Amino acid sequence: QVQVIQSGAEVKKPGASVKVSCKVSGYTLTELSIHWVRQAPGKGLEWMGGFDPEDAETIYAQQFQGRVSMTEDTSTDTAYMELSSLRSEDTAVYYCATAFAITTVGTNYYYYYGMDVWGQGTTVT
Amino acid sequence: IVLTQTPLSSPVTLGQPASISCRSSQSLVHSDGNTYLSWLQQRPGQPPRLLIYKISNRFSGVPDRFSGSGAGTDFTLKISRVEAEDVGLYYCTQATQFPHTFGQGTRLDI
Amino acid sequence: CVNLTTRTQLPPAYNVTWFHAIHVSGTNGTKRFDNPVLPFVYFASTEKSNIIRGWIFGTTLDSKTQSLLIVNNATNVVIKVCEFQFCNDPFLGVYYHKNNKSWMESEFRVYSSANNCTFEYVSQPFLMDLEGFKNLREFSKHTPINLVRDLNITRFQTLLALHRSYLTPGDSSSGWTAGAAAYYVGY
Ligand SMILES: *[C@@H]1O[C@H](CO)[C@@H](O[C@@H]2O[C@H](CO)[C@@H](O[C@@H]3O[C@H](CO)[C@@H](O)[C@H](O)[C@@H]3O)[C@H](O)[C@H]2NC(C)=O)[C@H](O)[C@H]1NC(C)=O
Ligand SMILES: *[C@@H]1O[C@H](CO)[C@@H](O)[C@H](O)[C@H]1NC(C)=O
Ligand SMILES: *[C@@H]1O[C@H](CO)[C@@H](O)[C@H](O)[C@H]1NC(C)=O
Repeated sequence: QVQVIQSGAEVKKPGASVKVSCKVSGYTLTELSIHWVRQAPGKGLEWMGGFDPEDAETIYAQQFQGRVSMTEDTSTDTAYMELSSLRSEDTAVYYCATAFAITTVGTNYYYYYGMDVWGQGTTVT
Repeated sequence: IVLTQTPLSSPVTLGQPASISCRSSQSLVHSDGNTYLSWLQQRPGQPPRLLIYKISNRFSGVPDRFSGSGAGTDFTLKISRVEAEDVGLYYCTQATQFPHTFGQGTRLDI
Repeated sequence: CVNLTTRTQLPPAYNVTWFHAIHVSGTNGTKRFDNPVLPFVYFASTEKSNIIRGWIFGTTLDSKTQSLLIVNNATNVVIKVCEFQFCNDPFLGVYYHKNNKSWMESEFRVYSSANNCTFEYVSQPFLMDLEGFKNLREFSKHTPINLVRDLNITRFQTLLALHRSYLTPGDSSSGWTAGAAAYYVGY
């Protein structure tokens, strides 16, 4: 049971980033792939980026080319994201979605991909 | 990689079956054959929740009414019966390529 | 601290001293966890897949005193004596580390924090080399053998390692446990 926990809402003027936390409980961040998704009326559900276990690094979307950053406070099991490329039209609900980095079959763990547990999400500008 | 969509109106009569689907613009062959595609449902006032973890892999809390079965990139989320409170937005996902995506989102609509 | 326990387990150990820590039932392959606090004897086991890593012993296995923690892994064995006030059902956790891309062990499934202590000693592993036909190790005599099931400190428990499974992120199970183990114990 991952239990993804999100921060509250926050509104800032264009160019200011909002740093959004993602706390997990039952699995440590160490065990989980963290992915971020944006959602809005007129835009739909959009992947921003996330951890890819084969390379074991965060991969960002083809859009949000930069001025987006994802980090992990592994010591507190809390992940973070911020976007400085804010034009206010980017006000959206942001979600932290997680999945196990691996799966297990006996001792062969391959790699696992998915976005199985979502936090409530937060509305931020 | 792009996920296509069937009409998003997905009309609903409760107690009757329903289905939605998508296809891929790119090959879904994963190195291990894993075919990492999945399905989510979003009710109002909440995040989407994943219903089907893989193609045929359903997760607990999700009734047997739901199945993601398909082939040739053409995956259909089948609902054997749409029952009360099964109504919200439905998405197919794509995690077989480095970029990941989502379909537009169909809406079950009574 | 995870409350991983079974119910209605028979006591076959004395006469013969055999005991199974994880009994396995044919029904659903159910794993029944029983890692009791025993009076302080020696034990012996075939140590399949190095599930048994260590053991803990002392007067109370609680605070306001000290207990001895002995744990083996692939590169060394570490022994400490501290006011551990450890978990009633302690285990060495084994989890996948995504950044180092490997499996790692954790003692924080055994105890939380230790209070003030001074004793620590490190040596080469003594439990892990299984030379690969059950090959029983008796407490520290390791001999070849086939499957014939033959030949202050006041109390203790053994420590098993648990290889966490990764099935689903949702709440179907904890996935914490894997495998089964036994050790025969007595005077
Ligand atoms: C078996 O258990 C031992 C005990 O935890 C593991 O070895 C320990 O590994 C850590 C991290 O590499 C060592 O900490 C580092 O020590 C150096 C100085 O030697 C210091 O500069 C670093 O900043 C850091 O503090 C720790 O000393 C080491 N302990 C011992 C007794 O060697 C070992 O890796 C485990 N083996 C397996 C296969 O899991
Ligand atoms: C879990 O174990 C602790 C001691 O380690 C005990 O105090 C607690 O009551 C136990 N909880 C359950 C549900 O068994
Ligand atoms: C494992 O962690 C240690 C920490 O010092 C690091 O030096 C080593 O390069 C890491 N191994 C891998 C595969 O990342």
